[PDB]
Amino acid sequence: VNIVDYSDCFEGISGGAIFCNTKNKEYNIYNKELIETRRSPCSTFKIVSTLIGLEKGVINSKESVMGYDGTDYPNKNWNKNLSLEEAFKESCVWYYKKLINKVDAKSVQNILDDLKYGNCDISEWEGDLKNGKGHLNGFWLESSLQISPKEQVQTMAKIFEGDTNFKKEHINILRDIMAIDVNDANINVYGKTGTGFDEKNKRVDAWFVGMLEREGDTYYFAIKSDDSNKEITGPKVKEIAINIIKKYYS
Ligand SMILES: *C(=O)N1C[C@H](NOS(=O)(=O)O)CC[C@H]1C(N)=O
Repeated sequence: VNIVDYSDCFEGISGGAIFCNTKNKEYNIYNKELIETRRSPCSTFKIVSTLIGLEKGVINSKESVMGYDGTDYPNKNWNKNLSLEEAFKESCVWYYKKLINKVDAKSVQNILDDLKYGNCDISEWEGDLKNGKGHLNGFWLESSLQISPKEQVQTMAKIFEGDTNFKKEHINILRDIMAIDVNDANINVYGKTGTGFDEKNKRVDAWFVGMLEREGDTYYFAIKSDDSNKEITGPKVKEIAINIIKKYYS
């Protein structure tokens, strides 16, 4: 366990980072207090909800659809019968809400318990209805479910090292749709962003969670901001993460 200083990559934004290589148990931690603090996963939960949907047969492949009903949305790309791969990349809320509402709560509870997914608290299934967004809400979006960045990395590692009961076929689908292009062919990066605002504490929850493969070694990582500036989003934290990866993990 090495405590490290990634502050220059954060360019003044409050946050922390954790990178873990489970082969040689090398844990690299920037801002330990934050890395151990549980927060809503927001859209990073789509990593797990994709696997839940595949395991339960709600979806079956990166092509699978959820029966778009014509509802109007401001994001152009939500207004179509999009595939799993597209819904993941566009973070399409209606697709993932419809997916998860086909699964019984006991099944979700037991999968989260098996994964040790933070507090595993799905008590507020409907989500944070006081924000007015109605059915665009759920337990994983600034609501009952909370997970720390360290726990995110532990979950990512358990999934992608083959240590869960999820089918290998399904984990490979998730790998495919999480892959990102960082304009460096010598590292394979995979991940997912998330963005929320913590009304109680007046701070963002901005995430980039995933893994890095670099010639033999694999690092599971979570980058998290808790800045008070509402301009700090998941995509901004992904930029910070990529800067860290290129500086220290190339
Ligand atoms: C998930 O965090 N969300 C869904 C969507 N994607 O956000 S992301 O670009 O950070 O991945 C919009 C924000 C958020 C939400 N409001 O539900």
